[PDB]
Amino acid sequence: HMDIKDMKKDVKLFFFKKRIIYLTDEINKKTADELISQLLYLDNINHNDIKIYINSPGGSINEGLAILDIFNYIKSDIQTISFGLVASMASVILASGKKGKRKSLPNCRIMIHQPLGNAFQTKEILYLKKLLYHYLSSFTNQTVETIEKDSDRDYYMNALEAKQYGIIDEVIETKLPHPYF
Amino acid sequence: HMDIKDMKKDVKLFFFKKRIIYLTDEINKKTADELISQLLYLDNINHNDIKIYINSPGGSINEGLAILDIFNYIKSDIQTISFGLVASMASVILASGKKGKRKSLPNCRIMIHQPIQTKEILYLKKLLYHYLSSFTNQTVETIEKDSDRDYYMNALEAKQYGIIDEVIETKLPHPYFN
Amino acid sequence: HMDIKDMKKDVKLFFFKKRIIYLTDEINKKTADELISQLLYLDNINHNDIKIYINSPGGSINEGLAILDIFNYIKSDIQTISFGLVASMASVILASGKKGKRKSLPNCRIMIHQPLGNAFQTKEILYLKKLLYHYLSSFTNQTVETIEKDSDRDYYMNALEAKQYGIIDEVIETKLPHPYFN
Amino acid sequence: HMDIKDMKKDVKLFFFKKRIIYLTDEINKKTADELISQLLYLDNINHNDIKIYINSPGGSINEGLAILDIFNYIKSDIQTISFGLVASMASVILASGKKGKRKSLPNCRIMIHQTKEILYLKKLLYHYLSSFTNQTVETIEKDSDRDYYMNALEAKQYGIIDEVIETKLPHPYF
Amino acid sequence: HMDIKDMKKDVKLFFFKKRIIYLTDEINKKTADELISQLLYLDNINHNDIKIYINSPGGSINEGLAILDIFNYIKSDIQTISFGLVASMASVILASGKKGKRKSLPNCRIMIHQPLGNAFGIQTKEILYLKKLLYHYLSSFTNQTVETIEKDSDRDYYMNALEAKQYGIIDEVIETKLPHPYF
Amino acid sequence: HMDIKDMKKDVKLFFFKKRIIYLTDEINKKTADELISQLLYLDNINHNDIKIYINSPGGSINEGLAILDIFNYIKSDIQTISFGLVASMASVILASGKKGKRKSLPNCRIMIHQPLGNAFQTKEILYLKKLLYHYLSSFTNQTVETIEKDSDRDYYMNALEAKQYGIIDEVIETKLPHPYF
Amino acid sequence: HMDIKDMKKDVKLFFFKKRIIYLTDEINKKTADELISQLLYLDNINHNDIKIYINSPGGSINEGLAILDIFNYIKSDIQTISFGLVASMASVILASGKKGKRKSLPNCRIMIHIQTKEILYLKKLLYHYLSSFTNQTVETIEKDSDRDYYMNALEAKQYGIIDEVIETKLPHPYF
Amino acid sequence: HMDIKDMKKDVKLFFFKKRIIYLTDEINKKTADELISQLLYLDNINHNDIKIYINSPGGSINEGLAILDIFNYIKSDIQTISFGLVASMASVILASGKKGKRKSLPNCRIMIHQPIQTKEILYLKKLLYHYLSSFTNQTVETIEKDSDRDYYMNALEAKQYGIIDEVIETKLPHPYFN
Amino acid sequence: HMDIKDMKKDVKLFFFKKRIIYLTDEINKKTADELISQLLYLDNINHNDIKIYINSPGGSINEGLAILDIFNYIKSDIQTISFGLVASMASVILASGKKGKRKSLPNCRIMIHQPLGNAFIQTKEILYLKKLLYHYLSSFTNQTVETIEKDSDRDYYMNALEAKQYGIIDEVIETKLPHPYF
Amino acid sequence: HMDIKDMKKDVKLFFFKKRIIYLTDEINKKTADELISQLLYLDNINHNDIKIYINSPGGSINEGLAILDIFNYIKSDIQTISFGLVASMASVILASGKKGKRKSLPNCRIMIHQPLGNAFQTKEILYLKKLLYHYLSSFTNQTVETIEKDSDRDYYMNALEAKQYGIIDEVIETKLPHPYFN
Amino acid sequence: HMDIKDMKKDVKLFFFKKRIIYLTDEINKKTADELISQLLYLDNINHNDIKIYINSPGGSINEGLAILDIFNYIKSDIQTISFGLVASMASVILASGKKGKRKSLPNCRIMIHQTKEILYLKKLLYHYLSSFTNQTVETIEKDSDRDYYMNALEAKQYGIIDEVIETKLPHPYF
Repeated sequence: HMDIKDMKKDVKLFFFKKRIIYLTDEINKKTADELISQLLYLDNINHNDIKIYINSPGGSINEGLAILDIFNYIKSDIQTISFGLVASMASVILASGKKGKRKSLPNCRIMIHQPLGNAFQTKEILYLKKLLYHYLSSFTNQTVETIEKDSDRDYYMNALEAKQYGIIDEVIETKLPHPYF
Repeated sequence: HMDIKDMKKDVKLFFFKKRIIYLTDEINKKTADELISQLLYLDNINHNDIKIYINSPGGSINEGLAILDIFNYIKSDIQTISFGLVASMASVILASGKKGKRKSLPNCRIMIHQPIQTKEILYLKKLLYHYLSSFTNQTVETIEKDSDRDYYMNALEAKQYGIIDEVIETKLPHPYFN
Repeated sequence: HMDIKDMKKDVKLFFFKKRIIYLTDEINKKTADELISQLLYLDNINHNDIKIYINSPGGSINEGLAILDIFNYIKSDIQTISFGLVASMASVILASGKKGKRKSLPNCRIMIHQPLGNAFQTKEILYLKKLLYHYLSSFTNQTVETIEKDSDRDYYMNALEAKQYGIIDEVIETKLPHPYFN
Repeated sequence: HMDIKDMKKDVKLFFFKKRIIYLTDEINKKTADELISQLLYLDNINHNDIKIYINSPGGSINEGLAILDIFNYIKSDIQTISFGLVASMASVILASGKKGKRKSLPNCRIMIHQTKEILYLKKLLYHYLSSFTNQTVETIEKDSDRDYYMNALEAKQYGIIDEVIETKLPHPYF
Repeated sequence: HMDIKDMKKDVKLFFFKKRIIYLTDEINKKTADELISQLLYLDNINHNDIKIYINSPGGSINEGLAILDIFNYIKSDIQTISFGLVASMASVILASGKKGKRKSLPNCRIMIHQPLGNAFGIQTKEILYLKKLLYHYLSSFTNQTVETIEKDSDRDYYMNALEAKQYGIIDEVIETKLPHPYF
Repeated sequence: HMDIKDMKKDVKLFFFKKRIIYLTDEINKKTADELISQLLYLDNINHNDIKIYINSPGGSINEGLAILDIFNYIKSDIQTISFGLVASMASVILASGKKGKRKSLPNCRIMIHQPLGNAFQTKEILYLKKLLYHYLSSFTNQTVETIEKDSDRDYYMNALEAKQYGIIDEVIETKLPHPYF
Repeated sequence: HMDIKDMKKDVKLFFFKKRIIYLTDEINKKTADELISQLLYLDNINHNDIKIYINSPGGSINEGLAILDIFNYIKSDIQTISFGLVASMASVILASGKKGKRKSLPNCRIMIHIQTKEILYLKKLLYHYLSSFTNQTVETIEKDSDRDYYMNALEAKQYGIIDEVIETKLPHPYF
Repeated sequence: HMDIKDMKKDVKLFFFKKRIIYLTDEINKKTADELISQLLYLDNINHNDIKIYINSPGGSINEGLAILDIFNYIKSDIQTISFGLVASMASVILASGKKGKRKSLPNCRIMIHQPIQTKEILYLKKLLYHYLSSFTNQTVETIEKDSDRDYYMNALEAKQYGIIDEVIETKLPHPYFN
Repeated sequence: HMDIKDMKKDVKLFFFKKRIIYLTDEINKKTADELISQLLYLDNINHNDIKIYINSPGGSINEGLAILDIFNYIKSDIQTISFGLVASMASVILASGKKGKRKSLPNCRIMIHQPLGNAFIQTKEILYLKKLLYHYLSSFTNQTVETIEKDSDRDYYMNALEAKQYGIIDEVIETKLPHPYF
Repeated sequence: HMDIKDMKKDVKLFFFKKRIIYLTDEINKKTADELISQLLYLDNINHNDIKIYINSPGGSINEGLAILDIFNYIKSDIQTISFGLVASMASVILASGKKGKRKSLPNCRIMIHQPLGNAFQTKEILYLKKLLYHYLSSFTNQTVETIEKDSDRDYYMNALEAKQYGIIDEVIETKLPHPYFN
Repeated sequence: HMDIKDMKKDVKLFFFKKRIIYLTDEINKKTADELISQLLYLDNINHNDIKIYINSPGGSINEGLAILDIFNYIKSDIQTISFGLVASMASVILASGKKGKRKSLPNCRIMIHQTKEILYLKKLLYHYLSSFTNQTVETIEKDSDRDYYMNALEAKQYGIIDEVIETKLPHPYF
């Protein structure tokens, strides 16, 4: 069978019912609101693992830290899997997945900086970036100086580099080998 | 049971039925009107606690005070829980929650600073300070002073300030809290 | 029992079936038409009291006066409760509720003038404002001279001042006292 | 029982099934077409009275005359009731209602007001208003050129309506 | 019996099921396509008379001539009734109704020219060709000569119901409870 | 001779130096400002008559009354001559010319109402119109009721009707007779 | 010699000092005001003839009549010469020229074709003037004014709009 | 002599040289900057009286006060003459003219009513009332009261109010004055 | 000696005083008016040959015919020289030049149709003008009306040489650079 | 003697030749460039005092600091006089005038913060603000902590408060006393 | 005597005649063309030093290299002086000034920062900056990727300028 009346909304619903969520879009008020509702909704059903595919350029750091709070508030473990492009807050969210369950497909590009811009209060923007660096630091074991330096120079990592960095635990093996691994 | 057909509207509906509302947008005519209708509706069902998640930059003082009135017009207690960013009118609403049931997530950022006859805009601001004053046990002088200096507080600072009663514990410690 | 499939339309419908309407938007062609349809529909069901929550800056005096006509045309008595901000025709509609049944929440700000502007023919605009003052006069017992004077100076009233003015019968007391009341 | 699953569309439908229509919009191609369909539809169910609440600033004269043609094409009597503002073409339609069944709420305000074609239609429009009100074509012409609003009572005395619906609220000027 | 669920779609649907169609929009690609679909659909059910109310300023002559082709392609006869304003191809369609079954309400204004403009959309020679052809078809429907038709069109000639009948566009003017001041 | 370097500005200057001004445009702040400066400038040279051709739809009543004040403040007499279309404040200005010196070309259309609109404070708009009616009343000998009624009905007058009304003193005779005179 | 500084402003100025004006624009408030200024100015210098080339689609009827008055108010004769395209109010101005001195070039195209009661009054008035300028009946003027009719230079002469068709080194295919 | 080449710029220049300036536009950064420069320039030439024709709806309070300062910084006296419409900041400037030399044409309409940190907007308004108060000899209370009720005065009323010293006589009597 | 004050206006003025004009822009009201005033001005100085460089896509046919009228009105002969792109009315103007004095540069492109669009809508009038433009070109090139029209309908582009053989120009100006197809 | 042909440009020029400049516009690329050109030009003529009237909300701190550099680079001493409103870099430029020569008209409003917004790279914006505070600190004798605190709360000062703050040396007394001064 | 009849255009002209130019705008087609004409013009009068005040955010690399080509085509020495902000292409131009004659005001902020073509130009640009500063192409590459501003003194130590013009105002961080 395949009880589906819609080819978009019903497909996402199918995965949602299997505890699989997609964070494949810019992080903003609306996006973080939907994701938070969903996480809370699922954690209410049971405390089994939740899988979140991540392909986002990031966005608002405030919204990301809100998502990060919910991530660590619910009981269910969260395994993160990235693909496409992941940046800033999206990378920190990727890195906060349950240790050992943070993965990434081969061609994913991962970066610390924000490709959408520092804009989504001068001192507040800095405080949030510094804070973001601290969380990434605790998730990757890298020092804050390193994280900051790498963010300032717009450092782009491949899946393997992200793993060596400490952002993910393993690079998912595919039928297609990566030319530089 | 998993009686969900839509993944956005239906999820919110599910929480609404469990007396949980999300005030995660700007406060204006439309938004205030939806919340009050929802509050009055929930209070008509029964008088159990109503939970309100707050993530808002603020908005209309007039609409904010209308929400404040409805908060205190209904029988059910309202527990406020902030996350993300809460400012101006949204902070007062967070603080106006049931004493002892006002909470906040670790990384939330809370700001007082606020700012159409001129005489009215000031009367409303002075009135806001008084309410925030009785909610936090801070003098009106202090409130006004802190409101003029665009300053963000972390969750713990907001608690010490009297805006919330406790910081929700998380599996992730805050680098600046304990 | 929560038999709702929507969080907006259905909530308003739930209240509509309990004879409760929300006049919480600018008074214009579209809103006046909807409110009038609703009042006539409810008065067709039965003639029990109808409650109308009001939070509006007003708008078009013509449409406002049309609502006033339907208001006084139906058999059902009307209870008016204001919150937020109420002005111009909204205030008049508020003041037209059944005597003893006109209420207001503590923080409501009430005014006679039009905050959205006198622009929803000069002589006709004047004619409607003067007529509005007359109706408010008969609802509050204030003289038309007073009403107009207060309107021209953009006078804002708190709930208690509105009661003393004669616009409402009482200020609903809540769990939160007002800094300048009693 | 209030079996309406909507507060805007369903309320209008409830009245439509009770032969009640609302003409509270500018008179244009779309609204004329809609109204005409509705009138023709009701007249096809039976020929009982049809009530039309009017509150419109007017609009297309051509589309107004079509509505006028349909008013007098159906067998059902049409009773017009105005509230709010009624002007130009909308006033003629209010006036064209079944004699003796044209009413208005107390605070309603009523106003009467290619190149050779635009004038031909105005002239013709004056004649219709004339027969509806018993005022001479000259008086209509004159009163329409000076943009002037009438109150409900004045509209009755003019011959546009037959009666002013009384309400619990007396009009200060009547 | 009023089993209607809306005051717009369902009302038109109720008339459609009764072989009644409305041509109250401009004649363009979209509206011509719908009308044609509807005509072909009805004629597929049975071949009884199809009634079409017309209140249109016309539009595209190509789309107009297309509707005309469909008109004479189907077996069902078509009685046309005009009201409001009818022009160009709309007038021609009105005139192509079953002889003896072409009507018009009293206040309708009928003209030959295009009030929306001939550039409705410039291929000059083709525009002229489509108009001359339009004139010929109208000529064969009203018995007027192509010369008269063209002259009248070029001078933005507006006719009243009666003048339209005398011209040969409609067969009769429907009597109404309200007599026309100039009839 | 004909010392002219420009075919627009220099032509107006030529007339200005002969005490001839043109009020052939909408009456607004800028327009009234230029006209007032000019009148004051000329009255400073000498007190000989000033001729003002008027072809204006009017505009701001406030600005018109300002012009009207200056008109009656300078010592020089002002003869007004209209052509084209003259309305509202433009008509009042036309009518305030020195009695016996107010003229109009044959095809000029004259009206009291405003073809540009009452907009250029409800009670203030009425006060200004009422005031305008009073000035026109004193310039034409017509009553204020008449003026107001004629303004309300958008009354358009021909040159001869304007003279009978009392707005102008004479219709300038041209080589072309008017079909209705 | 040639003392012109630029090929636009100064060329028109040169012709202007020779009492030659170009009315090759649309007729509106600004255009009429300028033309009226220029006519009054030229007539103030002396009263010799003033030549006006016309190539205009027309425009405001009020401003057109204002020009008409100024035409008959000044003492100088005005010989109108059309070319390109002349329509409506511009055609009336063309025909309003001094009888016998109204001309047109070979290929010029000529065509006769805000309260309601006013716009009507102005058209009627326009017909009467055009009528007395062409000796055509008021009915004819109106009839032709409704059928968007274009006339060649010769037809305009026969109609009474112009007095003669300027001859040129190039014969007209239909003349 | 008639040394005029332009009919707009040159006419104003002629009056400027005769110490006559036209403040017939809105009061803003650009306008205030032109007037002050002009005033300082005229005062540098000599100290004879400077005449200023005023027809303005008002504008920036900050720029208005800057003009008020320059008015009182220069040695030359400034006589203000209003015509058309004068409101808000423009009325204060008219009233700030040299006592005894403040005039107005018959049909001029004068309005007090005025109305970007909120606290500042009020400080400026209160300050304006004081200045207008000393210029008119009206109490600050009266000024503020009349400013709240959008009310236009005629030339004579403005004189009785203390804004101007006299109404310029004209060959045309005002239907409501004598 | 070069006593110029600017590289644009004065350079054109220099040529103007030498009876040389540039018709290097779209033909419209403004352009026709300027060219016409210039032709009349030069013809007023004397009757010597007037040279006109042409590089225009054409434009309004009316304005073009007006220019053509002035061309044959003035007494001075006019020699046309084209370069770049010449189309529609611009081409006819090129062909109307003094027989034997119509020249063109090698790389010039010439067409009869309108590249800017036949819509510089009175249909019959537009067709009357197009047809009226053909005869004139016909008389200028000896080509028949059918040929001119046929070639105009198929947006036909000619090179300098083909233009001469067509009868639009008398000779192709020789240059230090030979054309790859001549 | 009034040898002026213009009422704007020439008035400013008359003052420029008397070593008086007007910094009365938002501080941006264009205005800073012009002011800098002017200062260098004047200091090239001679080294007498230069007077600068200031009425500006400030703008770009980079450009403002550039003006500050040129200010202190030239030999000529600079007298600064403020009126209207002065903020951010404008205030600093005001405070940088020759000690004892920094004046202000009575009604001037002076502030440290940027009324046009901190938006003329985060760390660089912070770096420039901190640097601005330092310069103002050395010009007023206030501590950098104080300056920043006052800036963060959008502190507005009247002329007298500005003098006591150390931004100006004296409040010019005019014919009109200030309601809250002495 | 101050014989300037304008306060903006004439002031610039006065300096131009004293061989002083201002490059205080974005580097684009128009500004490059203007500057190049000015440089070529001055070099044609004589070959004395030409001073160029620089305060620009940068711009077109192609137009920057053209200016660079012209800098080294003329015989006159070009002394560069920066103030305000100097970035990217504008920094290279500042650096390309005559060795020993490149200066900067105390508060100046200096920053170094088709598809295959855009990269080819950046690489080439790094080499030029390298020879001008004595920093290896690697250091330029690295320092340009991390968007970082230098103060006047740091710019000198980097090799972009030769000296920091001293003023009556000391810099708090020097």
